[PDB]
Amino acid sequence: WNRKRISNCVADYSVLYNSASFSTFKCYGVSPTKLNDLCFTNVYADSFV
Amino acid sequence: IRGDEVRQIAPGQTGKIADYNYKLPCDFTGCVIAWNSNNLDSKVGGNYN
Ligand SMILES: CCCCC/C=C\C/C=C/CCCCCCCC(=O)O
Repeated sequence: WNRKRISNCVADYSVLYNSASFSTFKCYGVSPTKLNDLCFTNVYADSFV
Repeated sequence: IRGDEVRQIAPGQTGKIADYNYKLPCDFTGCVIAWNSNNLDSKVGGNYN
């Protein structure tokens, strides 16, 4: 699985509404409604199939 | 809605449907029913209603 550091961002994620539709989106430790009201420190993306 | 967004019909969710179209309150008493309707609400060429 591929790990990718993420830094110096602004987590808009409204751009994802336009095209991509996600079957599952589960967040642990954070309620998803608050994801706009926060700043994230050590962000890694672990990608695979 | 589409199938992938049925998860968004729930308290405390976010996404297209849960922010721009239909929002449920946190202190929600009641319940949600959803069923696939491909043989009714989808036609060849695609319903755009
Ligand atoms: C560059 C990758 C992301 C870096 C930021 C990481 C985490 C914070 C942003 C979190 C939101 C993840 C996308 C959720 C999209 C809405 C899904 C939906 O409601 O249908």
